[PDB]
This record gives sequence, structure tokens and C-alpha cells, in this order.
Amino acid sequence: KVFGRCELAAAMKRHGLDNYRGYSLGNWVCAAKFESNFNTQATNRNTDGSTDYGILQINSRWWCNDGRTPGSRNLCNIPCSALLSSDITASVNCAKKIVSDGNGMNAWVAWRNRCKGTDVQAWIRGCRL
Ligand SMILES: [Cl-]
Ligand SMILES: [Co+2]
Repeated sequence: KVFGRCELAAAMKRHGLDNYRGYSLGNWVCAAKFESNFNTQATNRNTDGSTDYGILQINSRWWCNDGRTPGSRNLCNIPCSALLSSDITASVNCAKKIVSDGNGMNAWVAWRNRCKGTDVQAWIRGCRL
């Protein structure tokens, strides 16, 4: 599923991401935009052999099991394919573990490089939340 911006913002709010660990909703929408272009089916292979999955490009080295990443820790205890669902629940639940791990949203390189320090409120402007 390719979400609309406001549609995604609303789904994220319902799943409790607004101000989760102090990160306002716009941060999460901005991260999803640049990681996946709001497409739940996005996959991208990394240089280390791991793969990133779904709307928030969650990695198979640490977070989910794709059966082809040796030494994967699967800390979200899920198959990576679960993260490609039109239902974002699994992605959101795993993202909450990731942002809690100590580096906050810096765990998402796209967020650090393209969202951090910008007017992220723009990402939810106009939306009926
Ligand atoms: Cl933080
Ligand atoms: Co990535």
C-alpha cells in the first residue's frame, strides 16, 4: 500500500507514535517519506547483506528475520515480511523498540540527514488528525 501523507499521519497517531519518546508525529511522517516514499512494500538491500523492509525500512541484521541474513538478532521477533503489510501495526511496534534503543531517531539515517532540525510540522499540515 502507498499511503497518502495525511492518511499515514492518522494511522501513526492511532498506533501511538505521536510524541513517542518525545518525537512529534511530523518526525515519523518525514522519516517514512524519505525511507520508503510511503510504500509499505519497499525493500532495499544493504552493502552488508542485510535488507531493509517496509514503510520505515527496518533492517534484517538486528530487527527482523528474513532467513538470509546470517547472525540476525531478530529483536522484534517477527519475519521481515510482516513489515510489508498494508497494516502498519508490526512496523510501528518494531519502530518503538528501535527508537528506545538509545540513539533515538538517529537510527534512521534518512531522518538524521533529511528531517532532523527541519520544520517537521509541515508534514502534518492540513491533516484532520
Ligand atoms: Cl531522543
Ligand atoms: Co536503511
